[PDB]
Amino acid sequence: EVAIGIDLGTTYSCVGICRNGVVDIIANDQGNRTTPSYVAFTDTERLIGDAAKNQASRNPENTVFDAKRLIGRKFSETTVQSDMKHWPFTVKGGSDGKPMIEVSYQGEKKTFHPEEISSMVLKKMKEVAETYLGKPVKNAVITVPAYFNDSQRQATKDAGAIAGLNVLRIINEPTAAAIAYGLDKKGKGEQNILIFDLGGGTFDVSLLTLEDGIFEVKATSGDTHLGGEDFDNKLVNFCVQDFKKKNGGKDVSKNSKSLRRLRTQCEKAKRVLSSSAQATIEVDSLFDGIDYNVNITRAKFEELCMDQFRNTLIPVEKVLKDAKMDKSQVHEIVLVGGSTRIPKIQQLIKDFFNGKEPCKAINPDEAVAYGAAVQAAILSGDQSSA
Ligand SMILES: Nc1ncnc2c1ncn2[C@@H]1O[C@H](COP(=O)(O)OP(N)(=O)O)[C@@H](O)[C@H]1O
Ligand SMILES: [Cl-]
Ligand SMILES: [Cl-]
Repeated sequence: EVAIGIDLGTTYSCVGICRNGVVDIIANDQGNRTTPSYVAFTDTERLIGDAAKNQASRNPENTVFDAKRLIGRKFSETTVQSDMKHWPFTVKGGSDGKPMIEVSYQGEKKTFHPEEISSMVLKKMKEVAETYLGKPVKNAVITVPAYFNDSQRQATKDAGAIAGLNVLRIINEPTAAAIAYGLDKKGKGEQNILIFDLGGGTFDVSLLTLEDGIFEVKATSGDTHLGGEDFDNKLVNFCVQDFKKKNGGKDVSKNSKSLRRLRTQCEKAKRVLSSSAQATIEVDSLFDGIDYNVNITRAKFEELCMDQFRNTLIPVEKVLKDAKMDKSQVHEIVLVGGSTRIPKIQQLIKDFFNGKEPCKAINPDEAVAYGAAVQAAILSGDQSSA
């Protein structure tokens, strides 16, 4: 009977439930409404979510993330060759051509397929919902990017089955975000919807059309390597150079642990800058026992990221061109992904659409799970959201 909606994200995952026409996004054990898509293996335990992300800098080799970049892919694919430079964990090709993620767990070498790693994240989201409901959950709707091919969709479904979920349906992330805002119901005539999704690792722009409760993905574009982690890297690179000028040319980038600790504080300051004009980046005993401290204004962060922020409009122009439509024909602009909280990004999109206010009432990192939860309730026979 009970069906949940799960956004299985590249960096963060989110679970929601739609009951009595309303959607609850469920907080995990730490009170977090989203959970890192991380799995770590130690000498004693298997950690998932917050606990896995929290010890990533201390156990880089055995902390797995980005399994969504590998799911349903052949190891020989050029995207795997390119992405693997970003991973401290080992990935090798099996005899069937499938990627095998290699870690040490309890002093033993273990290998996992990407869908096994994703099944552990899905199982954690299932348990987050179960703790909240006080009852077992079997049914789920899971979302995937619109560009996911048959192999990536099937492997995501398999990850659900391994997690103990009966996958009612795999639906597109941009469509789930549009469903969250009731744009399928409120719009009787044709509606052109632009989904602007900027997360932690990827940027997806999708142009949808909705005529008579039916959504069609007309055009998609974006950048699979543009997200919040790239804005954090702009702050990291600046701090590395700032440390050099302060401490006689000493180079923090030569120590990978120093970089990881600096990156963690850079991402925190970045979040603060979405609601304050300034933030402090502080790392005690960063490199060579030297303490590091710097103040970053929102203007300086905007300057370091200026080109990356402005270039988010290029895939917007591309989808409009592919769909053969003018920006004036877009009825709604939906902001999805945690990076859409950046004020400069919101301003750039608004100005591009000639002052049109984007739909951002739903927490942008929750809108996909929210829509998946609505769809899961509908597929279970509950018409209360409609
Ligand atoms: N307040 C905030 N301002 C700027 N960036 C923010 C933010 N809150 C979250 N983020 C960013 O959102 C990214 C994760 O977005 P999310 O939509 O949850 O993840 P995902 N798996 O879909 O990529 C991270 O880079 C994080 O720093
Ligand atoms: Cl339900
Ligand atoms: Cl409840």
